[PDB]
Amino acid sequence: QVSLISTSFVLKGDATHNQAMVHWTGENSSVILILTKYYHADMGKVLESSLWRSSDFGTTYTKLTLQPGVTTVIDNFYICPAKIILVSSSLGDREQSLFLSTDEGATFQKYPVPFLVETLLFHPKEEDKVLAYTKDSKLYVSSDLGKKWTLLQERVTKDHVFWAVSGVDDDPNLVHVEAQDLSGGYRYYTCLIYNCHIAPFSGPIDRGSLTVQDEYIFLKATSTNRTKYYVSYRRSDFVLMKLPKYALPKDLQIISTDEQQVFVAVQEWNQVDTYNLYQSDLRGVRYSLVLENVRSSRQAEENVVIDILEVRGVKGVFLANQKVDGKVTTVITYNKGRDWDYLRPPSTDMNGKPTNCQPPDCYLHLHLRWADNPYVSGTVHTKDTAPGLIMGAGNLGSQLVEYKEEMYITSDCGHTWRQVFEEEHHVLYLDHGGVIAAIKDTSIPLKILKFSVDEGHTWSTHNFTSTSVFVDGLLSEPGDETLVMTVFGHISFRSDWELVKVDFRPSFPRQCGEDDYSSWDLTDLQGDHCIMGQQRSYRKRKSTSWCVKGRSFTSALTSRVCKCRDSDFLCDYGFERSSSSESTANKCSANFWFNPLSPPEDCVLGQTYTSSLGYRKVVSNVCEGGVDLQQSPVQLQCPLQAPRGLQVSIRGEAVAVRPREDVLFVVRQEQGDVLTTKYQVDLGDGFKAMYVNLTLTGEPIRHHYESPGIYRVSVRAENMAGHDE
Amino acid sequence: AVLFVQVNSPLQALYLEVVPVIGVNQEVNLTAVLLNPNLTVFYWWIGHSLQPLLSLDNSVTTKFTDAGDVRVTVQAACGNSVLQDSRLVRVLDQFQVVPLRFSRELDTFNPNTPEWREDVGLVVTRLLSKETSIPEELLVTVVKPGLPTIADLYVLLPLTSDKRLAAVQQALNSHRISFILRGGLRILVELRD
Amino acid sequence: HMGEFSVCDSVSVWVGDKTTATDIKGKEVTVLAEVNINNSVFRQYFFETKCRASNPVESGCRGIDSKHWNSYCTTTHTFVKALTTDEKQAAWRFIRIDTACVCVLSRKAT
Amino acid sequence: FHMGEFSVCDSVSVWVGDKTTATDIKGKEVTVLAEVNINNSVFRQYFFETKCRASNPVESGCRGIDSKHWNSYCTTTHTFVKALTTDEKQAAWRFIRIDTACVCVLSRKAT
Ligand SMILES: *[C@@H]1O[C@H](CO)[C@@H](O[C@@H]2O[C@H](CO)[C@@H](O[C@@H]3O[C@H](CO)[C@@H](O)[C@H](O)[C@@H]3O)[C@H](O)[C@H]2NC(C)=O)[C@H](O)[C@H]1NC(C)=O
Ligand SMILES: *[C@@H]1O[C@H](CO)[C@@H](O)[C@H](O)[C@H]1NC(C)=O
Ligand SMILES: *[C@@H]1O[C@H](CO)[C@@H](O)[C@H](O)[C@H]1NC(C)=O
Ligand SMILES: *[C@@H]1O[C@H](CO)[C@@H](O)[C@H](O)[C@H]1NC(C)=O
Repeated sequence: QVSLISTSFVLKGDATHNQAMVHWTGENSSVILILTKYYHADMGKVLESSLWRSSDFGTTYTKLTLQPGVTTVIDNFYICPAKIILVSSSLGDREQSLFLSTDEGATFQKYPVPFLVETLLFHPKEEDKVLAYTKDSKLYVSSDLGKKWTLLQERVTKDHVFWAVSGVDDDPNLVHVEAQDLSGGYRYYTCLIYNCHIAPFSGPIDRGSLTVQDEYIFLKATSTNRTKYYVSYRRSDFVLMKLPKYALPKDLQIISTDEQQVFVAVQEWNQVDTYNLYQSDLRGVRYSLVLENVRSSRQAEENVVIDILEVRGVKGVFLANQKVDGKVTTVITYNKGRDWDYLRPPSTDMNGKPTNCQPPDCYLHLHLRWADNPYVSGTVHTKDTAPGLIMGAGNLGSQLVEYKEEMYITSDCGHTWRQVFEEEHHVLYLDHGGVIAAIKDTSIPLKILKFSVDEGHTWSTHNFTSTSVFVDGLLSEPGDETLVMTVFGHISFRSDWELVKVDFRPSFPRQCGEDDYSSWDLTDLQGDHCIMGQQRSYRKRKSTSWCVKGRSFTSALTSRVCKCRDSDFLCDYGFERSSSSESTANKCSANFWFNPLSPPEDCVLGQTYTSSLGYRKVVSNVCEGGVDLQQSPVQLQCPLQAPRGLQVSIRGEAVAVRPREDVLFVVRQEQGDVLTTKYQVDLGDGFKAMYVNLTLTGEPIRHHYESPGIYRVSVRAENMAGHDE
Repeated sequence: AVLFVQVNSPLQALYLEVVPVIGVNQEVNLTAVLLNPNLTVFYWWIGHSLQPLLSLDNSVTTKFTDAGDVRVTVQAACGNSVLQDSRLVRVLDQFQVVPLRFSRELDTFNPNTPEWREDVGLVVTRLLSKETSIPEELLVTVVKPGLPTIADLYVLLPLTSDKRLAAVQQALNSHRISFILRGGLRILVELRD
Repeated sequence: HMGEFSVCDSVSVWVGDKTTATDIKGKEVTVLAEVNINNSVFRQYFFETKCRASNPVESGCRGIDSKHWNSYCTTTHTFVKALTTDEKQAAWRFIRIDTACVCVLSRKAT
Repeated sequence: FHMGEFSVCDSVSVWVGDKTTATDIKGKEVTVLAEVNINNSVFRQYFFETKCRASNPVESGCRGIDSKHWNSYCTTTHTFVKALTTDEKQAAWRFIRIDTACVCVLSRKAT
């Protein structure tokens, strides 16, 4: 029927327990490294370890030795990204060292460290460049693979240091840092590989610097009664992000700054349960509503999780779990968030008795990122590696529960779902969705293994081991175009570890030809082919063919275009939709707090702003424009600004003032700067003085009071538009 | 030996809550919203006189014998930090007061942020002016801080004021004055008996 | 075939759909489906593990010196504290839960 | 006492009120609370632990083994109990590993 090989191996060391790390080295190398480490609780944090290396698909592991008492390798041993180099870290009471390899861990050379260590981080492309986070919160760097070291920063924050993108920004030697300045200041620095200071905007943050490797940079400005959040696109000047003025945020998290725009989640009302999903434009400023409610938890102390999954196989496909009242429902969108809908039930299994759910009153639901129930040991997952393939565990009805989890799969990107397994199952993909392997996720050991080569329509069972094993993890050879699988866990009767190599290549040793595929046109839940303005059709491997989809995969070969429609436009910032689903079309009306007549921020006299009508084309929608609700109003104007938000303050924290002292005064506005603005000033002691463009200076003015006592300072901002005090 | 100590180091923000308009000889229930227990230091600058009033409580109650514009300032220094907020209010004499009912649904989306309340009152005033053709700056809407959303409208003069009152009454009752709060959510405003 | 055999064949399963059980005193009690503690709702999950069969082979347990011994497999027994009710009062009672399958012997008379 | 002479392996039971440390299902060592508060009622975490006395009750591992064809040894098995424990951060009703019985393991010999 099929043809494969399976080989088990036990780490020969009898003294094996506690934890372990398994990692491949580069693509198509057949070399695996493992660190078997022994932890200690009760504030000990001590480690004892051994090192293992396999140079043959993980079928034979050699215990790598060193001459003295075996080195206490600590936690992260890590490889060089992209270019094979290995680094191992070692802890002592106060002492430290390092080990470096250039031949896949065959010859580890020893080097010393002139500082402590907590973690490391390589450069995405530079092979010999790597920085080091030092336990006492420091940041060192090295361009010679860590043989020697120099110092960059001294008060960095935990896991808020980044490298500049190598593909973007055209400069690859930058180091972005979130570091504590002075006493209780947090700033954003940018240094280079040699030395340093603050090129972009910098203010106060409470540990919230976030830079996704795409074009965006973000900032969390904590303030006095209302907080702010800033964005920087293509390393431009920082701009306050446009959130609803009165739909107030408590906390927020960047869901996806992937592809063209920004997806953020913002918890408005403190239900401690739900978030709202907002979407921006290409610049990442104009945020509009997309999804109403989503689950939200907090496993780690300061880390939260939000139930949403973006299918990378098709740009613009999202799945999300909403929590309304007490019901957790699953919804999907192909319109990149414009319209969402439920998942279609299969109504078939081994016994497809149609007493199961029909469309009208109960659909299909999936546990995306949350496993409520205890017996499952591994983290829950719904995977989306291949285009059109989405496999995951869930319920089948009106909401999700903890009791019953069934493994469903879809091969046409949500349109057709099918039920496969009872209970949850670890899933591993091979050959860009060519082979799907499943292992029951539970606390009981097992010896079975499910696998399917036809996208979950026919599975086969295999005894991959002899003694029953606790399943800890599934890994694949890097690239995922291969067909080599690695299973690892500790067996039942004894505690020693066990790994299993699985090789499906004996059944797939041939390359797929262009005639080894069948057609599959992309539709949605409505049978419409114009998705994102583009009719797409993909290829699916023939059932009567045993071939490899290849190092490079051919997808979306049949591409046709459509003209734009009302379904290709959503509301702009501050506009909302009327009525309900399958009723009134996309009518975006302006809500009350803001009106599109208002001028934009910083319209200097001379410029001409363009008012908006409340609609915008779906970002990444490639429909034929020209006609079909382009809605270019051609409304050009700009008015003179009026003085508002006038506030006078004293520089710093001079809570008490002494007579004959350099007292510094600063005045600020909020509604632009008109180039003819009068600022009258009385300093309470008869000092009359009128100035112009005080906010243009930004620097204080000195004054010295003669008599001890109380005074009232009055400032008047005046134009030909209004007056403020 | 005795030593009294107090422990309230950080102060975040303050805000002075006061209605924008009230008549002469009326008691004003000024509130000083601050970050705090009964340990609170409050300096109150009610008017022109320098000498500030001392208070441990958030609220004070005062009057105004004169009309016009009054500067009301409040300063808070519980620990070693100084916060201060000011507000200018109008004291009138020629006006008519109208109570205003809002729809109940608005309550479920009503934060007491004074700027939200300001924008709501401004929207109500705009709609009143658009449905009565009367001057817009002579209509002041204050929607209160209470949990149930209740508004009060001040209608100024600078007779014909009876017909203006009747015009607003017809604008609210005979035609229901509508308000688009949230997408798919419409609020209505009418009279509060 | 090979590897490491268990002397008796066991069957493990998690049970969240628990309705009835037997308490420590021997009275049939009713296990509540869900528990409320600190406004958190838990499902009563119990890990049960019984025997697959009392005769894995012809001579009772597997791998016994049958020439001089008689053998048979039997289920184990432990107690778990769970929120139950006895048709009258709801309380946190201890209930009987299976955990393993063990072989027991008896000397054979040649 | 229809069991027989003895079990194939030497078992020993005990009730543990002195529960301080344990290992959860995820493999992390946690600290066990001494007492539990539910509503206003205070309980104590008692655990019923049954383990082995020895891995070789006789010379050929387990008691009553056809050692001419098998190798044997006794080992302690377990189950998971939902108990109120805590880590360095938060306390929760975690499932921890508790010994509950003693079993025998066999392996085929080479004739
Ligand atoms: C700072 O700004 C915040 C909003 O960001 C203001 O917080 C809100 O203040 C109102 C008025 O005090 C709170 O409503 C109150 O609720 C209590 C019940 O807890 C009720 O008894 C009162 O009658 C009043 O309605 C509201 O909960 C609070 N929070 C939010 C999210 O709106 C605050 O007033 C501002 N203050 C300062 C000093 O900056
Ligand atoms: C392999 O597993 C199958 C299904 O569980 C079972 O029928 C068969 O006996 C097993 N074989 C071995 C050698 O374990
Ligand atoms: C001020 O408000 C408080 C709170 O309702 C009330 O007890 C008091 O009577 C009010 N005083 C005046 C003069 O309105
Ligand atoms: C604070 O002290 C004042 C004394 O004037 C008293 O009236 C008030 O009830 C006290 N409030 C609290 C919360 O103790």
